[PDB]
Amino acid sequence: SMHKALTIAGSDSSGGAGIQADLKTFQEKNVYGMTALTVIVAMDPNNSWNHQVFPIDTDTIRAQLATITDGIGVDAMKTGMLPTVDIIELAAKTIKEKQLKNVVIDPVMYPEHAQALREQLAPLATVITPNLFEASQLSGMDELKTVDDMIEAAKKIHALGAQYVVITGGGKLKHEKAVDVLYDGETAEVLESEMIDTPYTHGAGCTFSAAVTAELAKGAEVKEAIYAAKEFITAAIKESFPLNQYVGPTKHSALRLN
Amino acid sequence: MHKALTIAGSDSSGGAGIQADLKTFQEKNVYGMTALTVIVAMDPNNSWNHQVFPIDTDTIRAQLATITDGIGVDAMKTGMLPTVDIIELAAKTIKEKQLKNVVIDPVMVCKGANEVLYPEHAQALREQLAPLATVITPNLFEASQLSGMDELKTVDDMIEAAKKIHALGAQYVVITGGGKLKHEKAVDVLYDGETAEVLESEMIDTPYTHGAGCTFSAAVTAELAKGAEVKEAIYAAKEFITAAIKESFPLNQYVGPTKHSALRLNQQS
Ligand SMILES: Nc1ncnc2c1ncn2[C@@H]1O[C@H](COP(=O)(O)OP(=O)(O)O)[C@@H](O)[C@H]1O
Ligand SMILES: Nc1ncnc2c1ncn2[C@@H]1O[C@H](COP(=O)(O)OP(=O)(O)O)[C@@H](O)[C@H]1O
Repeated sequence: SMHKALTIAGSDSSGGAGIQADLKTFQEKNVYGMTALTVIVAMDPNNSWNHQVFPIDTDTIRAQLATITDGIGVDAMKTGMLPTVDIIELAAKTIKEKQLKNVVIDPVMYPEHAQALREQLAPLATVITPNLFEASQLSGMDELKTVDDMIEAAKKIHALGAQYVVITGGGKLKHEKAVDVLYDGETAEVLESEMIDTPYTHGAGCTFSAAVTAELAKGAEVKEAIYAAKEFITAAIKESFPLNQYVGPTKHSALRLN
Repeated sequence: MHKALTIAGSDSSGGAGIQADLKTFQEKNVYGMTALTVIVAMDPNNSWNHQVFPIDTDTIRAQLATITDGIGVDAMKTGMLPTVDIIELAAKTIKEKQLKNVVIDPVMVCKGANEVLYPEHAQALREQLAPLATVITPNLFEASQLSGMDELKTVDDMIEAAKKIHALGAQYVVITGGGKLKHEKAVDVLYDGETAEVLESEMIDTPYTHGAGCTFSAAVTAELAKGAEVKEAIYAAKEFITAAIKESFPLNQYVGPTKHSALRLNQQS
């Protein structure tokens, strides 16, 4: 009695982003989650939280994918941190060959890395969910500063072959509200939620894309799912908190408890 | 949020290890963090054969550093620690960082008949990790390995194993029996220093109990992290997998996990 989702992403030792975010989000929305781990990330506690990154062998990634895609099926799927061009290639190759449905590509950002994302993974996306930095990279334009900027980036990145584009803006956008831009082939919609005044938004992007994936896995319409996911991080950011002086994750259980 | 650490392995099929642990932690509103020790896959064209990919001791150390030094935890469990070095690292971490509410799930590696083919692994579990446990949660196989006795067949066997393994230094022992015990009910044995209690639940007639033991120990851990008494937590955890097994289901022809969301949705919470 469960719908299933795959996340091809990284481990976040601190527990608010990557695999952890993804599994936490999946679980909150009653979707049976499975992970293909691509890197292990740690933050050094005596070195001002310095990211230490431990990449996982391509073969190991293949093995996990084998069992998840060939041996079980998935109703939806997302990519998070794919740290290497080979891994982007493996992910893209898996998606085509296994003909995976409801592909939510979160283009977590080397030149050829950005380019592989653009040239191999983007065209395969049902939904693609860049933030302002990621959006301007994929579209090849300058720093996005206005809601108009986001809109022409959305069109530009949609032109790569992604079905739907969500450009995430929120806290990093100068604006009265927390705004994202949703674009089908046709028209741009501006999604709005309350701005939460908080620096505690670690793993928000991973949680948003996770929340889209989960919703897509349960059979929702793409736009329906994106709205639902917008509802989810808003609640999860509103109840966000600090872990230590470097990092404050979102509260995935927030929608459920309120 | 209350916080819990799991020092355990990744299950690609999503019902056991890290996945079970996180899923359980989340259901019970405990902020989960993982120190990954192995990646395990199952070969789809080779009858679901376990492919195991161990993680470098240094990488494990680094994850532990950030979890234990950089954030704290309210409780903690160990799952699959595939290597003596990894048992030693886990034990060393527990001591040095003075971790509280230590739930040790003594997952054994090289199973065979009723013996472990990696003797010193089992021994390190016995001599180094067991004494550190607030709760230790062996199943029938694991229990007889720790206690040095023969295959457990009866509730009496479980009781003397519990006494034997409590003698290692674990504060509380739960011997898990459930589906693998010939019995009318799904029974586990809880033992403090003093008296043995027989925990009972409905037996669910189902082969879909993959990751049950991981889920049980995660549930204890989560409940401990929220401030519960040890026995209180064990009862709550007993309630949790009962529900999760009752609503269990198949993924394919080889494996059926428990439904972690069951208690939330499938019995009055
Ligand atoms: N302060 C905030 N208040 C409310 N919502 C926010 C806030 N910051 C970000 N969001 C929302 O959370 C989601 C995460 O997007 P974003 O932060 O751009 O990605 P990332 O977290 O990877 O940087 C977006 O839907 C965004 O609108
Ligand atoms: N068929 C079943 N019906 C009800 N409870 C069960 C069943 N099988 C196992 N359990 C319970 O699930 C929990 C997991 O224990 P066990 O299956 O022994 O661990 P493991 O998964 O490590 O083998 C225990 O509390 C046990 O009593």
